[PDB]
Amino acid sequence: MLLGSHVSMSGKKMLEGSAIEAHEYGETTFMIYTGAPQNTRRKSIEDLNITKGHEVMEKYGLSNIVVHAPYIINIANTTKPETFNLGVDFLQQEIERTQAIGAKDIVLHPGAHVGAGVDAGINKIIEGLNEVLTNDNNVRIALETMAGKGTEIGRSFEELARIIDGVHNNERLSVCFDTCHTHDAGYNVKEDFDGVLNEFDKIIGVDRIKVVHVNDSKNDRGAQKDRHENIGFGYIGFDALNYIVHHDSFKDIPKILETPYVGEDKKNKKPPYKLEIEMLKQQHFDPELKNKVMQQ
Ligand SMILES: [Cl-]
Ligand SMILES: [Cl-]
Ligand SMILES: [Fe+3]
Ligand SMILES: [Fe+3]
Ligand SMILES: [Zn+2]
Repeated sequence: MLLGSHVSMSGKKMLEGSAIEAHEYGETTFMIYTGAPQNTRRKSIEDLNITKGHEVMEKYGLSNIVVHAPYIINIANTTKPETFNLGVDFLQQEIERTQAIGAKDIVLHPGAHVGAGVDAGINKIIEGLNEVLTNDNNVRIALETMAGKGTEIGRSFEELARIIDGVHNNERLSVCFDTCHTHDAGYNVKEDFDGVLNEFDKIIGVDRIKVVHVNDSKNDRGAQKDRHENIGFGYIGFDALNYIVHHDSFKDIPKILETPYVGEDKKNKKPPYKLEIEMLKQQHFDPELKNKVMQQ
């Protein structure tokens, strides 16, 4: 079972710290941003501490890690050239970092059209991806299924397929399947997941899902709000999420929790990943999970 969470990529330890944290939570895989999630400032590859991180990963049996590009990248923006241009440059540099880290996929939010419309946004994403995938590296870009909040592109499998069809080196593209996003966009992953996967298989191909994000939601299906909830405490629920985590179609695909910290106030928030992973390995909902995390 490849099951983990996002973990920190920070400090002098960088990737060594990410592997230590993943082991602390009982993880077998993990996902990192290569720096701050909300900006493009990055350290040199030497300072990412990769050699030491890999030794820790081999020590603790960690594999199949995932990189996530900062969520401020928007190569769908047709009216902010500096934003488009920066995203293109950043992603070319992120591919080089990820090749060094040893990840196979970079998760990327397709982008937001910010008023220009889906068609204009999708054409811009295709242009940007065609500028990025001119390296002959092997790293893939995993387009993330999106919730449909605001002007987000990627809220439907059809939008992803249009991006994929426009890209020249589209064999370098994959998909990251996020259970909260698909649910908030309107797909019935709670009660008809196999039906959702059948639709995905028709339109894209389930073999192209190279990362799964495992998140409950604070809102019911189709709310398009994108507010994650702890496993089993939201509108998707434990039975549905547990079914997805252990699903045969996702065998040997890293499954990555992005659930929220638990706490009384913002100064006492604690990570839930250790106990959510225990709960999912047991396949038994623990209604006390939040009370346990809040006092770990
Ligand atoms: Cl697995
Ligand atoms: Cl933007
Ligand atoms: Fe994401
Ligand atoms: Fe996600
Ligand atoms: Zn989200």
